[PDB]
Amino acid sequence: SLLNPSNAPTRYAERSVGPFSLAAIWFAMAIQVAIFIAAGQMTSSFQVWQVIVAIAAGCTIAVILLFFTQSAAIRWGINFTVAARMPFGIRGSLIPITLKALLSLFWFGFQTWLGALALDEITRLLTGFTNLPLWIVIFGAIQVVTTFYGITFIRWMNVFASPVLLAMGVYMVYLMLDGADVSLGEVMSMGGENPGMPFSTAIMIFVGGWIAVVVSIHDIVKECKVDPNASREGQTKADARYATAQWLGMVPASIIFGFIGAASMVLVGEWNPVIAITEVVGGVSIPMAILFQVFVLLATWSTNPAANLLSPAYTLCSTFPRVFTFKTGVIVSAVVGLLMMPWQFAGVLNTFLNLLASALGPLAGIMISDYFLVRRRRISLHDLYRTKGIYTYWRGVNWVALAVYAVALAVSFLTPDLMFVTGLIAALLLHIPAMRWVAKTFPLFSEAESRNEDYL
Ligand SMILES: O=C1NC(=O)[C@H](Cc2c[nH]c3ccccc23)N1
Ligand code: NA
Repeated sequence: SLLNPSNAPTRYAERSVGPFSLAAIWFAMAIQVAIFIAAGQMTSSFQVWQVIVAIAAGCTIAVILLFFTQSAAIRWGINFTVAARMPFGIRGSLIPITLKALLSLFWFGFQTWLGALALDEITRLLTGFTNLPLWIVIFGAIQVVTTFYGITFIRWMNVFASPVLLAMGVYMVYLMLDGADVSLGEVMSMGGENPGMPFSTAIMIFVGGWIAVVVSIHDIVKECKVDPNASREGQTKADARYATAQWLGMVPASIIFGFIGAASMVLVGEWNPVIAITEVVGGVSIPMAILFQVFVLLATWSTNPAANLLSPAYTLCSTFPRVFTFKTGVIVSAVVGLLMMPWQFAGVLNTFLNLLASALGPLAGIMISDYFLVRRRRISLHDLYRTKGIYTYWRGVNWVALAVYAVALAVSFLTPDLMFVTGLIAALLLHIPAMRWVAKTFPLFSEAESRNEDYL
């Protein structure tokens, strides 16, 4: 048996996130340094308005993906890590999940770094003392302790950060434009003086940004509010209402701040607004500096925990259920995370983001397909928490599913600028015959699936 209180499905009465709250989480979750860089570097290949469009487009495909990847977690309250057990093995799932927990972990140490940079700047702008690693640890630690409070903290922290972050951001655009004596419309076409990159791969970069979160949203949305006595059409509007809430959360947030990163690049040659505003205005007071850094910190805190630390936590406490608990998995994830020292990753994000999409495109495709197409939303919680059942396949691993992943990954390389969308579509479609084959050896349903409601 693999069940423990932390890795257990989330009971209807325990659920706490409705549609407004999820929008309020996503809005603050999208406001984070990294998109300055991405949208900034994009000004190299396109002008600002197109970048904004590549952002809105990439945001929209992500949401279309969310509508599907979130449906089982909302309805059944389950983990990502737990949910992967279905198509891949009970243990075989650990392979893609380890890939993904690693990715997830990589982002955590990265943003902790950016956060640390911020706190260290506030202090050295007061005390001149400029030790970074200590502020690294201290921040990693603080996140761990606020993450102990799971989604309860996340949800309260993001509702108050959101408008503040929204305001700090709208202010930023006024200060730049003003101090440079430029209208909004003028800046809207200042970029793109070195074309070469296709616009599709631009969209693919901003999708590649959130692919990890989208593919494992479970860990957030297993906390969402559901009415168990809906219907097919009421369950679908529920899905659509949530997906819509995520759209209104990540789009308007990441457009304003994507634009800020782009504007910085194009006005002054740097994606970082500290520099761009400092120059254009010719220095700023120590308060107003400290301020900016308070922003960065507030913008990191609203993204890192929820987006980067939750899912490996749940991976530990759900694979080693008597060894780890949520809180302990949080401690082990933030330590490994920082010990990956990701701040030394050479290159630029864009290509990394191009890496992230074509690497998880089939994973999202296989999960959407197994649950929606193969099984028809008809799942067995019982067997998900037991070493030997209908999801055990060949001694814990479903090799045919690991094959479909490879194959789809291959075909993906035949269309480099759309890698992700072919690999998703390929994995999606192949899972069907592959699964109609595996179904001749192993059963797709179980009697114990009638105990589903016992869990809830
Ligand atoms: O899956 C992810 N977890 C993270 O922290 C990053 C977030 C992230 C990094 N770069 C971006 C550019 C645009 C939008 C989001 C991002 N991606
Ligand atoms: Na944030």
